[PDB]
Amino acid sequence: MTEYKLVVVGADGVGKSALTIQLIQNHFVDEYDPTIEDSYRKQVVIDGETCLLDILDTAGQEEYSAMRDQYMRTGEGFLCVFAINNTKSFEDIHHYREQIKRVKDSEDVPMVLVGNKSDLPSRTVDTKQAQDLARSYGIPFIETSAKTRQGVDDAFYTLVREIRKHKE
Ligand SMILES: CCN(c1nc(OC[C@@]23CCCN2C[C@H](F)C3)nc2c(F)c(-c3ccc(F)c4sc(N)c(C#N)c34)c(C(F)(F)F)cc12)[C@H]1CCN(C(=O)OC)C1
Ligand SMILES: Nc1nc2c(ncn2[C@@H]2O[C@H](COP(=O)(O)OP(=O)(O)NP(=O)(O)O)[C@@H](O)[C@H]2O)c(=O)[nH]1
Ligand SMILES: [Mg+2]
Ligand SMILES: [Mg+2]
Repeated sequence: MTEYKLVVVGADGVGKSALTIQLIQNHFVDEYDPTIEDSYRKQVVIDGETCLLDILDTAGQEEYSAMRDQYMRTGEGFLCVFAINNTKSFEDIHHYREQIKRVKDSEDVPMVLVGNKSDLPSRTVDTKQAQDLARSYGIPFIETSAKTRQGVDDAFYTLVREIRKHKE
């Protein structure tokens, strides 16, 4: 069965775990879920083909050891997540993309820009800002709510379709 190794990255508190848990377990994150780094797995059907998603929900310390670089190099595609009410999380996106490009030694890595928490009303990053940044990188922008499930499948499946083609 075809396996896709997806990696979810972004600032503290943006909803990396919530997006992953919603995709895999069909509900929202809570006070009992893992806050150490962990991986999830689920067999799904995308465009009529069965495949297995292996999702790395990142956590822990920021560090640039050879081991950490090499480990991240193994991810096949990245969701770069910010929260639409957290401008600093959005301004950090360039940092995550820079590290992905550095370890993959390539500008052509499957990636999706995810603006999470779209259910909130108090938005401080507007859609045009996020679209502009996504267009500057040549990556899709998908607005999500891990709480209501809006956009969640589209975000992960878009990343899969990018990897699937990139492998062909
Ligand atoms: C989980 C750890 N984490 C991470 N924080 C940061 O930066 C946090 C901020 C705020 C402080 C100063 N620093 C710089 C900037 F200002 C933003 N960068 C991270 C990062 F670049 C990666 C990464 C991604 C893709 C890759 F190819 C590689 S390769 C490699 N060696 C990586 C590393 N490390 C890495 C990862 C990883 F690996 F999990 F995906 C996690 C990162 C937490 C630390 C506390 N955090 C926070 O938001 O505090 C406010 C977030
Ligand atoms: N309103 C709203 N809150 C969300 C959403 N996703 C996550 N949150 C909230 O944001 C906080 C962090 O969510 P979590 O998924 O743990 O974020 P994380 O990016 O995994 N944080 P960490 O880097 O510490 O592991 C929690 O209070 C959670 O309820 C969302 O779509 N909508
Ligand atoms: Mg945290
Ligand atoms: Mg988390």
